[PDB]
Amino acid sequence: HSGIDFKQLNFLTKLNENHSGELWKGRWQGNDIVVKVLKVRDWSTRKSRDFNEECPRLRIFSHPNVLPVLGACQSPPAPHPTLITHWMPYGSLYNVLHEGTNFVVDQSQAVKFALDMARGMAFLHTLEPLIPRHALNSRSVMIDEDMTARISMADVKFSFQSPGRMYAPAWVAPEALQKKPEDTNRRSADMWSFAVLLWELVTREVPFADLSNMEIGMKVALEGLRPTIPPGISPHVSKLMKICMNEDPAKRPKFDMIVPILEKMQDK
Amino acid sequence: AFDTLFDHAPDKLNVVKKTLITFVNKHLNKLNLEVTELETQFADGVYLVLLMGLLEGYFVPLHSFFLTPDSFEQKVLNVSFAFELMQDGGLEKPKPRPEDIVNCDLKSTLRVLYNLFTKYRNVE
Ligand SMILES: Nc1ncnc2c1ncn2[C@@H]1O[C@H](COP(=O)(O)OP(=O)(O)OP(=O)(O)O)[C@@H](O)[C@H]1O
Ligand SMILES: [Mn+2]
Repeated sequence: HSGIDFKQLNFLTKLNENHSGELWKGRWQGNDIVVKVLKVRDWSTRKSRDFNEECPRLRIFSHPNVLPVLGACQSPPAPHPTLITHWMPYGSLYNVLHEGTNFVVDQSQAVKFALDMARGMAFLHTLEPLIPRHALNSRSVMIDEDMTARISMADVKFSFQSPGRMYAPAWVAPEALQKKPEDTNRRSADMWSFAVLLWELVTREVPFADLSNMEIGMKVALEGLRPTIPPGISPHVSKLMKICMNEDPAKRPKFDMIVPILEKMQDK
Repeated sequence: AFDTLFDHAPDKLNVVKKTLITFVNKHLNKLNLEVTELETQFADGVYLVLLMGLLEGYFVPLHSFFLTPDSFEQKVLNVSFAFELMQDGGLEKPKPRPEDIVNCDLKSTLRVLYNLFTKYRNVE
């Protein structure tokens, strides 16, 4: 549990820089990878220790719809707390749905994505305790070479990583916009996020795209802002979306309950 | 510098104060919130927190700050949290103490607002 040696990483090309730090495409020990480099103000020995304790939980190799963190570089001795994960050719679900200049995925593929994500989340929901600060959204699911959707463990926020700032409130349950995690049923909150993903798969639109993140969180939390259920969809898809986005967290289904429903939707 | 502007350029100062009212309402109105008085409306830290999120593209979970502060202390904490968000956005640590904002020191408040304006000029 010394982690990955940062010097062994082959940094090939920079993909992004943002509030979190940066992302590079690279190679390590014959793996095509991305390298997430976390920039953290007031880095301390406490935060470093925390990083080294939080990372192991993300190394999940036991489910096809979960994309593990391969490993992390501890800082020190690395320049920055860094983590690595397999490179996914299609990038995020968000990329594929919203930024897909080559092709548009069909509804059968959309149903398979929903099934893949549901299976992955049901698995993650078996963990005790749950992985903290794991938020489900289309940016935090990747699409592999064979169009398999996989929950991105490299998108789980660390305890020191932008605390008190949400960059994807549109997928967050209303209770989760306002209450501390400890004061919510986290599994029900995650089902709300899945309901928004369903809406996103049905509309092929970014939820609340015409609103800033601050507007979204403030209006959903305090003004009752909701996605409008799309017109001209089967009563079955309609009923699924509705129950997953129940205003009452206690009435939302578990992931393991919706899995069989989704399975029948591929091919009854 | 800004002090010279505050203390020795009243004509400019009002043009600047004018710049700032437009600059902050450009954003807070989106929340159905209006700023008419620069002297006090940022004292409790709430609008500064909401502004930083409106300006830097994130929501602040309501459990992360005091949306309706009930004490001098909670206001201080809000301003401090806002000052931390400012530094995360790349601003240097603000010159005023968080207490100076809460105590309605106009120079202090306007300095903070001015440094925001000069940074976030082009944000829509
Ligand atoms: N495993 C991966 N394989 C290929 N591309 C990825 C992978 N992970 C992320 N990406 C791509 O890199 C881009 C930038 O991701 P990055 O993590 O920098 O930003 P983000 O996910 O929006 O924000 P956050 O810093 O909060 O994680 C993503 O939009 C996606 O296209
Ligand atoms: Mn990411």
